Amino acid sequence: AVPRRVLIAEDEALIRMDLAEMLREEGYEIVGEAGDGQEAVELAELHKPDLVIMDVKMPRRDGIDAASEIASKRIAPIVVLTAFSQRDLVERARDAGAMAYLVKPFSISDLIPAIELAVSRFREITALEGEVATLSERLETRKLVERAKGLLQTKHGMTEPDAFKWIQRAAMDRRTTMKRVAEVVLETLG
Repeated sequence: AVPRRVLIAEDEALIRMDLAEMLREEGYEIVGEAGDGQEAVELAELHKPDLVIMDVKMPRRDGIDAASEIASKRIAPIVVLTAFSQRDLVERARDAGAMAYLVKPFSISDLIPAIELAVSRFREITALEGEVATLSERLETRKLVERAKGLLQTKHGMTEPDAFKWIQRAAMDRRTTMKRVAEVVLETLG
């Protein structure tokens, strides 16, 4: 169901400790703590966690590079911790697969929505991997779904996770595909 087992990767000890504590308080199990980007990739492969939370900057292998590598394996949702002014590094990097950023400094009230966003985007990737037969169709189906999400967000006031969930639940209930639901959202709202 929802993620419980979490790998964290952060070289600053205080952020690491505070993040681990937040997560334990909200019922997560910490299954690893990496302090560099190479260990992060290795542990994600070893332990196959339910969730990865990693800094945008890491020793050895930077967090964005490591995050992109983990994303490409479709192991888990990823939250990338970043200063506000470095958010574009993560924008320029979901080119690689599904992640969300979380601006530091952060509290639990900030972390929980970032996890929800990362989980939603992961579920969208895995749903499209499973539902769409070919890669070329899949790329364009993703773009269509993203447009439909955006319209549901702006026109109906939904969050991004709630917009994707709408599309998924509609497709399931109508016994059709996300592609067809998204196409109709575009027709109606676009």
